[PDB]
Amino acid sequence: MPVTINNFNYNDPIDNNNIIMMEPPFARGTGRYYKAFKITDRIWIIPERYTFGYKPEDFNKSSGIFNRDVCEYYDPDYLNTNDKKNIFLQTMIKLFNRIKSKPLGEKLLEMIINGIPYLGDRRVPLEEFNTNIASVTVNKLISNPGEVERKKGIFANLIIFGPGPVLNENETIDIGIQNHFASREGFGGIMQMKFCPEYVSVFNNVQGYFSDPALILMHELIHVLHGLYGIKVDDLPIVPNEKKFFMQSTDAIQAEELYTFGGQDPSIITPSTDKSIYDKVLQNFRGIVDRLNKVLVCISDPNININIYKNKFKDKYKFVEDSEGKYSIDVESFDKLYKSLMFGFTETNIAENYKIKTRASYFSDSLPPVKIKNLLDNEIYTIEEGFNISDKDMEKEYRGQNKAINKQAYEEISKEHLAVYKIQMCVDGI
Amino acid sequence: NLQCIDVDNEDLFFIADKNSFSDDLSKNERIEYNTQSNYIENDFPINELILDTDLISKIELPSENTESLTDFNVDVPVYEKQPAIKKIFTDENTIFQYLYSQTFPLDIRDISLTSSFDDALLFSNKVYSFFSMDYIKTANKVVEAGLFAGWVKQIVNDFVIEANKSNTDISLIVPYIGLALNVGNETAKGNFENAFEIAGASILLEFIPELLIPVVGAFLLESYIDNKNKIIKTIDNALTKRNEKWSDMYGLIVAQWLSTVNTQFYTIKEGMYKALNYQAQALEEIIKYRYNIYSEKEKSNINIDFNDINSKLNEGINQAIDNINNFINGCSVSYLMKKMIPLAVEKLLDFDNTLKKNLLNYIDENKLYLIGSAEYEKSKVNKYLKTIMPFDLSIYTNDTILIEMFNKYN
Ligand SMILES: [Zn+2]
Repeated sequence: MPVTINNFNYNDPIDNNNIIMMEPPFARGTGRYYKAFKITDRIWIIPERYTFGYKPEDFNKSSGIFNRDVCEYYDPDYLNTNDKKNIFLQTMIKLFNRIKSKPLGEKLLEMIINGIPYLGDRRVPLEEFNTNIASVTVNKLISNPGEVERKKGIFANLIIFGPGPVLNENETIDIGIQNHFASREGFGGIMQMKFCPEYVSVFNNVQGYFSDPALILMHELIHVLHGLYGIKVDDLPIVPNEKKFFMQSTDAIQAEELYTFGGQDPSIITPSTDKSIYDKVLQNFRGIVDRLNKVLVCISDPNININIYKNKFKDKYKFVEDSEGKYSIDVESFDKLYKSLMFGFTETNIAENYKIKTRASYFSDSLPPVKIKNLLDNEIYTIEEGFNISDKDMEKEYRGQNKAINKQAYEEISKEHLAVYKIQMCVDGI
Repeated sequence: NLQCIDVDNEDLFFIADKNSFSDDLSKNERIEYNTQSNYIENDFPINELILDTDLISKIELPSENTESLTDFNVDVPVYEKQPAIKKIFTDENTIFQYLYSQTFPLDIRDISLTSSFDDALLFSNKVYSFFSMDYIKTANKVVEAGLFAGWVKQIVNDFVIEANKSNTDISLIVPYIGLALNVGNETAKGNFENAFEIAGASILLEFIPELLIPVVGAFLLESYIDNKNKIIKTIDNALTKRNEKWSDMYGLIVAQWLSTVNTQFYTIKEGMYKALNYQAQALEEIIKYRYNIYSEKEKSNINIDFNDINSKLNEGINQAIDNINNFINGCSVSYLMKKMIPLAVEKLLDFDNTLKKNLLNYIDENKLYLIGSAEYEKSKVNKYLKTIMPFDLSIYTNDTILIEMFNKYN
């Protein structure tokens, strides 16, 4: 149905419906419960710092870096108080309203909501549904504070956290169990995001400009979409040559990251690799279709109706049913769906449709990030037009995003809190 | 003491490794009567996606409520920091060292432009300039208070004229890119137009990479006893698959071009942008110093329009960058069409010959079941493999200015 974004404050009481105490997948059941807010069906916002896999001290600017590709900005006091956590929620609500304000973004969202993870894993027998895995189920606490622990399970598609140590490094992480990823095997799994709306990336087309946070969020939501469909597969990556001094160092770049950006970048992935991915994705779907024809019981939950979820997955992966009830893959349906998911929803295609300026390539030079003064101020940023507000004379030629023209929309960032990976080039003499 | 220049990792050259590109073209292919071609267009029309009913959710979303999670088995990733500094040692004087020679510390007030690169590295009050020595000496001349406005107007005017130097043999060429960066091979040394007229775009490249061009693997056609139709279809399918391999090879070359050559030329474009700025920054600090020499009486007499100067300098660079973009883009496509595609065509023509021999021999082995039509199919194979699939860059890049460069070629 039509996507409805919810309204709420951080101060609002827990009602165990739209506002809950959630035990996220990486908490490992260690009793670390977070206050969670359902923004749309199957999408949750936790307005707190992402601390999973990081050390408390890592949130401080040190003589080191996490990733060599990012101008890394640290700020430990971001989202440290209730008033600040509330700003986060309302900003996320405003960005979500910007997304659904055009049909394309609305489709992206409804894809995400309805693209529920398969109730299983590679370890689950074909004849079975199993909810009792961390990539499918997440616990909510329904007990009064300081009482006998009583928990209940909910299905979730996406959980959005605030940023980790580096504010401008927005990532979408998937869930691995015993060195295997359901969101890479056709099953799909609960997706998580570390996101920050205030501190955006900067670029400059040589042939600068600050980035619209709704696009940055949509970029990440595409990753989420791939993860929920179990098509974020690993294939031969682009690896940089590091044998010479003048060569840039970076991590392996997966095709999935280049498809997601879109534009000219998919051409860096060879037709051979294109076909390898396609085949793997098809071979995963063939497994799923086989499972649905064989699934009889659900051991972990007796209240799961088998026919309901058989019909839903059929509608998720667009399987075809004959008169007897057997499911199969219609090659044309799969091809259309594959190409829509991989080459339809892209940062470039979306930017064109949303009249937002973006960087030209993934391999473009990145510049120091900027803090957006106020996203809740409709003279700066709106739901319908973002920064490029026409009644402020900012629509033409992306004037609203231009750093020279719209100087009041942004503040520059102190060099003391920026961590850039530098190469020290010495003469080798003296 | 160590003499170390600092450079951001992002300002280095990205060059994709040889292991980044699939070798799958080298594999054998089975050709059967019902074998069909596989193309994956890296594109999907956005206007269809909105209207496509086959992507709207047709079943209601189930309730979220379920049984509690008890199996907390999960892999939690661990993040540790790595040092933000990496020390390296080289005797080379590439883009980075040539760009550093165009900078100055904050402490230094009295600076002068020079044409000697080594003197610009050594003394922290000399700054390297890549414009004509006629410009350089004009930027170092001290004048009277009344002649100061005649100096500024002229020197900023001279900056524009020096930045738009372009002569000459396809498209336009900027002769001071070599002096500005010394990128690739001894670019500052000797004449740039001469060195280019000999080797072309290749001398600008910091690293010439080994191209991956696999030998396309043999086709293995299956036999069908006494079935003329399946034999003919197999020959057809083999011929259509041949086109698939040409297309694939072209994709492989492009993927290597973009991630290996075109990235270098992007850096060189960014390098020139920095150089032109550093030159305008050096000119600004020179004017600043000469202005401060005067007394309050001399300064008040002549009101300099600084609003016009910054406008003139920004526009001066803007015109120059357009010329540099034009030349460098043409170079990047030049290298594709002259040093990359023809090498692949060569190997694809080899594939054609191997396939021709394959097919004729296959026709030879089935001459009995083909009745008296074996010669007919022989010439069909002969005629078809005489026509090749031409390369078109528009398949790999949408709505671009690089296609205009490509359409210029024969
Ligand atoms: Zn991404």
